[PDB]
Amino acid sequence: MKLNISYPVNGSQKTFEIDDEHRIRVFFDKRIGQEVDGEAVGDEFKGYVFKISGGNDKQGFPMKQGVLLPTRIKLLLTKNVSCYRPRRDGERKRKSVRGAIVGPDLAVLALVIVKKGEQELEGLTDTTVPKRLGPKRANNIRKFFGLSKEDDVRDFVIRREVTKGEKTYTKAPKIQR
Amino acid sequence: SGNGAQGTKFRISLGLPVGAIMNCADNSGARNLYIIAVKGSGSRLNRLPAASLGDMVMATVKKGKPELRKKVMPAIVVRQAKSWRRRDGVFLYFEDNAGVIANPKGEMKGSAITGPVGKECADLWPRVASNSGVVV
Amino acid sequence: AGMTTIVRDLDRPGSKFHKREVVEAVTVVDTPPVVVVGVVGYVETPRG
Amino acid sequence: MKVEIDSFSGAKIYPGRGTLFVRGDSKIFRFQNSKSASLFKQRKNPRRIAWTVLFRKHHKKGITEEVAKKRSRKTVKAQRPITGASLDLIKERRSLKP
Amino acid sequence: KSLYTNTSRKALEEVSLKWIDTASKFGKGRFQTPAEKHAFMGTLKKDL
RNA sequence: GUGAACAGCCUCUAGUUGAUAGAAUAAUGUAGAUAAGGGAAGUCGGCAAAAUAGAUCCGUAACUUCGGGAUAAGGAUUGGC
RNA sequence: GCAGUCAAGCGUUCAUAGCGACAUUGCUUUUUGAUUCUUCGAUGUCGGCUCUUCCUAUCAUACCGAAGCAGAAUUCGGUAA
RNA sequence: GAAUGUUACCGCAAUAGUAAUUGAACUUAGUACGAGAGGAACAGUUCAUUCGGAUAAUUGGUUUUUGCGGCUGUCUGAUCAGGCAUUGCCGCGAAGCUACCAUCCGCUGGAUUAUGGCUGAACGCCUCUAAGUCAGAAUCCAUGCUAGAACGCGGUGAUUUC
RNA sequence: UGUACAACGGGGUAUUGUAAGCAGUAGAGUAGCCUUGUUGUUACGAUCUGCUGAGAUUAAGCCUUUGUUGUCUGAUUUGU
Ligand SMILES: [Mg+2]
Ligand SMILES: [Mg+2]
Ligand SMILES: [Mg+2]
Ligand SMILES: [Mg+2]
Ligand SMILES: [Mg+2]
Ligand SMILES: [Mg+2]
Ligand SMILES: [Mg+2]
Ligand SMILES: [Mg+2]
Ligand SMILES: [Mg+2]
Ligand SMILES: [Mg+2]
Ligand SMILES: [Mg+2]
Ligand SMILES: [Mg+2]
Ligand SMILES: [Mg+2]
Ligand SMILES: [Mg+2]
Ligand SMILES: [Mg+2]
Ligand SMILES: [Mg+2]
Ligand SMILES: [Mg+2]
Ligand SMILES: [Mg+2]
Ligand SMILES: [Mg+2]
Ligand SMILES: [Mg+2]
Ligand SMILES: [Mg+2]
Ligand SMILES: [Mg+2]
Ligand SMILES: [Mg+2]
Ligand SMILES: [Mg+2]
Ligand SMILES: [Mg+2]
Ligand SMILES: [Mg+2]
Ligand SMILES: [Mg+2]
Ligand SMILES: [Mg+2]
Ligand SMILES: [Mg+2]
Ligand SMILES: [Mg+2]
Ligand SMILES: [Mg+2]
Ligand SMILES: [Mg+2]
Ligand SMILES: [Mg+2]
Ligand SMILES: [Mg+2]
Ligand SMILES: [Mg+2]
Ligand SMILES: [Mg+2]
Ligand SMILES: [Mg+2]
Ligand SMILES: [Mg+2]
Ligand SMILES: [Mg+2]
Ligand SMILES: [Mg+2]
Ligand SMILES: [Mg+2]
Ligand SMILES: [Mg+2]
Ligand SMILES: [Mg+2]
Ligand SMILES: [Mg+2]
Ligand SMILES: [Mg+2]
Ligand SMILES: [Mg+2]
Ligand SMILES: [Mg+2]
Ligand SMILES: [Mg+2]
Ligand SMILES: [Mg+2]
Ligand SMILES: [Mg+2]
Ligand SMILES: [Mg+2]
Ligand SMILES: [Mg+2]
Ligand SMILES: [Mg+2]
Ligand SMILES: [Mg+2]
Ligand SMILES: [Mg+2]
Ligand SMILES: [Mg+2]
Ligand SMILES: [Mg+2]
Ligand SMILES: [Mg+2]
Ligand SMILES: [Mg+2]
Ligand SMILES: [Mg+2]
Ligand SMILES: [Mg+2]
Repeated sequence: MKLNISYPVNGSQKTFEIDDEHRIRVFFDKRIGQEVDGEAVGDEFKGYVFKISGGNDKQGFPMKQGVLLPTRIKLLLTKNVSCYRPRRDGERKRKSVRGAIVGPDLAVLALVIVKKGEQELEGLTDTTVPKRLGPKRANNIRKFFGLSKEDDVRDFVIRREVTKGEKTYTKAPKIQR
Repeated sequence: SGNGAQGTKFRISLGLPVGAIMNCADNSGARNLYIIAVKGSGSRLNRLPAASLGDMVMATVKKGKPELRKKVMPAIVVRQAKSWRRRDGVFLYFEDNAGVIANPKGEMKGSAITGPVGKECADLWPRVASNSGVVV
Repeated sequence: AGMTTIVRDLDRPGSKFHKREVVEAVTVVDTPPVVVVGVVGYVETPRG
Repeated sequence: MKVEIDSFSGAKIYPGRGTLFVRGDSKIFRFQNSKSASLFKQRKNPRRIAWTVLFRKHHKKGITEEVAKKRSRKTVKAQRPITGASLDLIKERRSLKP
Repeated sequence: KSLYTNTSRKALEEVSLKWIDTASKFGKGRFQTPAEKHAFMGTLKKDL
């Protein structure tokens, strides 16, 4: 099956394809949330700890935290819930869902590095991706720099450069509150 | 089995000897099916011919529309009750016996099938597959 | 000794159970080494 | 190969073993042995039959060290800054004061 | 030893067991090993 | 005592504990039971067997000599405290 | 009841692919008669059930020769129980 | 099961018995043949019928395991624990037995028949036949399988002293 | 007279479905005594819960055993 691994310290991600049911077998009966040591899966992964976060089975149905169960069931889902986006106020839809217990019927696992290992995973530990946006609300700018209500914010707001051919521009947010 | 049965079929415990009445499980107008013969079956002094899942019997409609009563026609068995054992190791049985009336080619008279349907039947009779909801 | 059950994938092209697991009954017969203690030599005759 | 579980009792069902029952609503019930199969057919209720998983889960029998704490947490703390703004002038103006 | 070389395909097939049953045969065996059985039942009134 | 009861089943008083015995538990029997799925296809014929059953309440057709048919049929209920 | 010989005819033409009149030679002993030998100081009917074995005048299955056998289907025949 | 010195072990094999059966689907192939309509077969594959010989891992049936629990009626002052009701009744129930209701297994050489042929005379030609000979069937004989002659047999062990 | 055999006992494996006992602020509730309740008190109450997947049974044709106890020369017959 395919592994979907994220290093959320670097905001990196890359997928790994694991064949050999023996290496795959480590994840079986493990749920979402449960931690999984690494060496079992690959000799690269030695040291690493993985948190199981979700994934998809064949036919593509999502896992859903907390179902328990290692199969599919059909649930009434609501606003504010995994695996459903309501089209309309008060809309609820009965939809199939995959359980949160891993079996060989999954097309992909979703894993979330919690502890780095003895060696560096390629496009994961060695590359790093910057947050898209900066603090927009007044006090959030304060805390992302630790400033007290004395420093005045307008100079700490982030400014993003951008070229207009032979003119580079500078656009900052719009502080609020 | 036989005609329009593309495929072979592994044996399954015979469950419905001649005289058995099974639920009619389609929307043809028929409510039950009375088995009078099992196609493809063989001889033995005193043995009742008996059908199984996926078999084609000859039947009559004991209960149902009168246009369907009083005449013999082909039907396919789709659920059992007599448990039987697949090659994957399992003994399994349905809660009723049931079939769907069909032509010699194996095409279904009706257009839907109410109930689950055994895979071994689905696998054997394409039209039975089309009209199935849950298989096995 | 006795019997027990087995599980194995089937290899049999064209079978509807090609590449599918089957469960099969099996017997087990206890089989410690045998020990050789003699040799007997036979000859052919018109009486066998 | 998949070990299965008993709909009634929640015993593991290793291959070829107990029976499988497909009910009118195409709900599938698996039994490991005719004991569970009978109590089921008898409209008995697993949560009232004292030797079943389901009964035990409900009456909280011997779970003990599952309710015992664990050691699972992280230790991150790392910058990245904001995409488009020069992440080089985001640590020199990140000197704080309180 | 067989009296003929059988060329059956059925004979010839090379099996590879994936699982051998090992639960008790003195009743409805629920467990392969004492370990599995401990894992499932937890601690009993004897034991530790 | 249970219970409608001189029923069946258990008991007090009284009276018996008589019926060749021992050891095994092959076939075939006699007598007593059970069987998945089907359900009279068995048979001259449902022969044998199985199903039903008490009580309280509900609800009961053709037909009739108006008396019946009728426990018609068909349902629900029932312990202990 | 079963099988032949002759070959006038049938078969578009063509006796004999498949058939076959008038005649005529047989075989069989699950038909029915004819007889009256044995049994009337007893050899208990018909059918079915169960079960074995045998015959072949072969319905199917193996291998063949014919055809008015293009193919598919069929018909006739041989070795075959 | 007496007797062929005793007793034991391992074997031979005369004679007798004998067994496997049928169908479909895929593929060949929408091919050969046919104006068309239609429409095969051999090799290969997967299953099935009827039959047979076992076997009980699994599933199911059986229950005096009178094994555990439940229930009525009475009897032992109550309790505990029990007795009786031709096995009181009920649910579960190991073991054993057991079912195309369950699973597994059922061998390959030769010689022939019909028939088609080879060479080839009788009969200068011709002919599968007369001599000689090739190919050949659910047949036959062996292979294999069951018994093992209690008056068929072989190899081998040990063979008693008060 | 020894990796002996047996009877027990132990451990495993099975079957049932939670033993007796004791306790309880569980319980439709009920009695009795007053000091008539700012849980008054003493007991009773089908059933429930805890100790408790407990207790019971488990080779009579299951498996195993470092333990305990015992047993280990009676009879008849056979020769080329
Ligand atoms: Mg604002
Ligand atoms: Mg309907
Ligand atoms: Mg008959
Ligand atoms: Mg009517
Ligand atoms: Mg459709
Ligand atoms: Mg049962
Ligand atoms: Mg059972
Ligand atoms: Mg067993
Ligand atoms: Mg008297
Ligand atoms: Mg007498
Ligand atoms: Mg008597
Ligand atoms: Mg006696
Ligand atoms: Mg029955
Ligand atoms: Mg019925
Ligand atoms: Mg009849
Ligand atoms: Mg009827
Ligand atoms: Mg009849
Ligand atoms: Mg009559
Ligand atoms: Mg009649
Ligand atoms: Mg009667
Ligand atoms: Mg009954
Ligand atoms: Mg009436
Ligand atoms: Mg009440
Ligand atoms: Mg006749
Ligand atoms: Mg003439
Ligand atoms: Mg002609
Ligand atoms: Mg003419
Ligand atoms: Mg006479
Ligand atoms: Mg007479
Ligand atoms: Mg006489
Ligand atoms: Mg007489
Ligand atoms: Mg006589
Ligand atoms: Mg003949
Ligand atoms: Mg011929
Ligand atoms: Mg012509
Ligand atoms: Mg014969
Ligand atoms: Mg003969
Ligand atoms: Mg002797
Ligand atoms: Mg095609
Ligand atoms: Mg033409
Ligand atoms: Mg047969
Ligand atoms: Mg049994
Ligand atoms: Mg009892
Ligand atoms: Mg008490
Ligand atoms: Mg008495
Ligand atoms: Mg009596
Ligand atoms: Mg058989
Ligand atoms: Mg051979
Ligand atoms: Mg020539
Ligand atoms: Mg010749
Ligand atoms: Mg000759
Ligand atoms: Mg000649
Ligand atoms: Mg043969
Ligand atoms: Mg020979
Ligand atoms: Mg053989
Ligand atoms: Mg002898
Ligand atoms: Mg000898
Ligand atoms: Mg002793
Ligand atoms: Mg408990
Ligand atoms: Mg015995
Ligand atoms: Mg001890």
